[PDB]
Amino acid sequence: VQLVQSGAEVKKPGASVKVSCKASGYTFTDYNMDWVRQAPGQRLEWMGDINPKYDIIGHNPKFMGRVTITRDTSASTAYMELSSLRSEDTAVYYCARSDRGWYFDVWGQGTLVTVSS
Amino acid sequence: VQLVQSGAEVKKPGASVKVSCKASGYTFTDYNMDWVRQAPGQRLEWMGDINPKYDIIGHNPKFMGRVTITRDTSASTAYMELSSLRSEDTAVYYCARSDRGWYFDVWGQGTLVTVSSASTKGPSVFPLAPSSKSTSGGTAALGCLVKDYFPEPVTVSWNSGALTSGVHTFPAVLQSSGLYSLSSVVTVPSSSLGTQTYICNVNHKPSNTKVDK
Amino acid sequence: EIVLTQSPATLSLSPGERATLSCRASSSVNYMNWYQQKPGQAPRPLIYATSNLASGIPARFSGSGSGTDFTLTISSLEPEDFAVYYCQQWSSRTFGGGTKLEIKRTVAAPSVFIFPPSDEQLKSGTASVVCLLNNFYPREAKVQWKVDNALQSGNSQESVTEQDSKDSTYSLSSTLTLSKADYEKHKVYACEVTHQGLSSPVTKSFNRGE
Amino acid sequence: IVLTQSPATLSLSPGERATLSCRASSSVNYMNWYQQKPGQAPRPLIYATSNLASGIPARFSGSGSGTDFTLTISSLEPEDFAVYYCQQWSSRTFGGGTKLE
Amino acid sequence: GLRTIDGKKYYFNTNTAVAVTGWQTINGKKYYFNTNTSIASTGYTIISGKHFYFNTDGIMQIGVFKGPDGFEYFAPANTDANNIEGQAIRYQNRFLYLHDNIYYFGNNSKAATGWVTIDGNRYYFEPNTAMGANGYKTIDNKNFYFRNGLPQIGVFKGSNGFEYFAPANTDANNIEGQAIRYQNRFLHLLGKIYYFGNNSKAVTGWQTINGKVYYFMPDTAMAAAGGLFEIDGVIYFFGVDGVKA
Repeated sequence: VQLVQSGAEVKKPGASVKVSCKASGYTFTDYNMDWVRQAPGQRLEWMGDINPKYDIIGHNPKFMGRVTITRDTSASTAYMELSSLRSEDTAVYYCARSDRGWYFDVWGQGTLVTVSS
Repeated sequence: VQLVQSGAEVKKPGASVKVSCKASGYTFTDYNMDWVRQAPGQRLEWMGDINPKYDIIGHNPKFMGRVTITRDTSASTAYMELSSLRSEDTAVYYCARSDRGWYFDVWGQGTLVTVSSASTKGPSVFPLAPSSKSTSGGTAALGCLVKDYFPEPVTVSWNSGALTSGVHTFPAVLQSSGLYSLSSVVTVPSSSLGTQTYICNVNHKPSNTKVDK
Repeated sequence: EIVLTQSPATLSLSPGERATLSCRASSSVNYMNWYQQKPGQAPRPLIYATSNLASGIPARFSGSGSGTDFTLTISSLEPEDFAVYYCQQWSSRTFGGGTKLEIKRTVAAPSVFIFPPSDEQLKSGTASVVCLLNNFYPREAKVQWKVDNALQSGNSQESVTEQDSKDSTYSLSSTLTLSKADYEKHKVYACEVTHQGLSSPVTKSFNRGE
Repeated sequence: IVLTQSPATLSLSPGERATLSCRASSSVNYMNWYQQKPGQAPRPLIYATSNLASGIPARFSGSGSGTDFTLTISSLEPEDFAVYYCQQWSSRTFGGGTKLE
Repeated sequence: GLRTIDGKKYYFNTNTAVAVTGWQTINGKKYYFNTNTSIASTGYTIISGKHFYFNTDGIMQIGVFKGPDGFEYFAPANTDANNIEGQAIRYQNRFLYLHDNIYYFGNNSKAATGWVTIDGNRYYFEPNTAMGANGYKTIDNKNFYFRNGLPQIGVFKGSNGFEYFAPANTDANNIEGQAIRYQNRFLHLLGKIYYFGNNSKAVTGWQTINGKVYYFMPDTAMAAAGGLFEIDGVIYFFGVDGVKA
């Protein structure tokens, strides 16, 4: 079992980056996704988690207008987007599972997303 | 006193179906209406019943999520509505009446519901070549192959209705392709070409195709 | 809970003889209803409660039972009575699996016939080979397809006629289906038939063509 | 709902006791903990509270009730030096964590 | 004509001939008067082995009513074994829709008591009336919102406000449709947006969240978004995510 993410993307402020998480080794519809931001030398802060019932839920009010999460069951993949990007959101975004609603079974490799001009 | 149901409706998985039952010859409010299906050759399965007087319905837990039975007293008709059809719903649905809550007194003739991704298609009819009355046995046999049609049913006769002796029309078998196929055969003596030319009559009503081979 | 079970799956007797159908329940039930069905016809009510019969049911049929076990019986069979017989418990409206009552007759060996594919079918990319067993009894039979003596157990479908009204025999059709691809490169097509009435297996052949 | 922790940075040597806690400013039912070595993603340790999975030694003894929640490591090891974050599952909020040198 | 004497119905007929007994049809409705006491039967009453129910006024009524062995189904006159109006009947492993309420009967013809699993799904029949629960209930300090006996999923109004009844395995292996702990984070469900405070209740009315203004329906807690809205006499335009302009 493993969650594989997309490569490292770096773009200018005011753009959009779509990070994907490819599930492996388990049925993708028996668990919920999740997303967390860790800025350099900063705490962990949560973003959102998709559900197999296509409810894209849990936007952090700080990210409510910026984020867009989606699901592709036919490819057993997950996704996450971020609009109106600024130079403050430079961080590493991780996926995560949810074991019976507990603690995130497995984490992704963590995608490098930095923003500068 | 008879019950008369709808005709054979044919749907694709995920759709629904409406089956009716025309009660005649008695007071429609007196008795109850039971709905009973029968998958091909499988044991009879009870689905639900309805009380015309009080609008009382009871299901079978198997169909809790999808079946709904309704009532139209003036029309003396009973209805059942299967929704979200699975490919395993192909069956003959019957309509029966309860006598004081003992048995089923009157039965409908049954309504065929076919569930399949396949699309309606008529058969191709191929000849079966005969030539073997070599020495010990005089009887020879020929037939026609009715292949790759959908849905059931097909009827077959020989020589436009003349022949009945020795005719065997086999039950249709369901192919892995979702299409049906059957063969029809007939046994006949020494007759060859130039004598008693045999004709195979295939009719597939839902396709509105007639083929004589 | 309540599961009804038909004790003899098939029962092979002759007309004029007494017949017994049993329907054993998983638990204690008060009443048991017996039905009947011909091929291509809706089930006709035979018995209700346990003993009481319906209209249009001769005095041949009797019905009796208690608790777990119930027995439908026919005093003297007549050619019309041969059909499937289901039982039923009303309170749960569960049905039995049916007992097929067939006409018992003497063993009858099959007549075996082989049919090559048709011309218009070949040019369309498919080839169907048919093997037919005519007027045999009992129903049990094994048909073994061989292609150049190679037996395939996977590529075929079979169908069997109902018991004949005049001589009480069955007929069977076996069809081997393969694309035109994987056909022309083989020569001899053979159908091996095994049956109680055959001293040894009977094989019918077909040639490379022509 | 914000939760806080007692030690932010900590420098110890292998084979010493380690105790670090996370206190919530509200009554809370469960708490999780996550380890993260530099360069690689976080690692789950404790779930609910007195539970563990994903291959952790038996020396990890998570405990806590109400506001104050504590983690225990009976014996430190050289390859176990990493950052320890604590998380609330319902509010879905993390904390500063604790570093090992 | 019947007249109540000390809380007991006696049918005196007309001529001041003092009493009668047995089954009686008084204005379409059917009574039974005790043979020895000439009193209108009330409640669960056994008559010659067959079971009946009568409301407080001695009027026979059909339905699923509680007997000493559990809720039984007193049924029409031709359902099971030539029964009679208001007689309890055998009803095994079958659903019963009655007055747009659901009942399910087990192996011995009794209605379900509380939680019961039927062929894969988890139904909850109200223990008080035996009918499949409807609406917001609380079992064992666990909240649910039932429709026809099955817990539903979504943001629904509860005793202490709007609760988010989440699917199973969403919060502490919660049961399907059980209310969960959802604190300080938004919720998108079926195209409608919600926001839940520290008490896991979807806010209503005008709420400012993160330096931005929102308005949530008082009746469904759904965020107003997508176009214009007349929230009581004044016209406002909400964005797609619920941000007013």
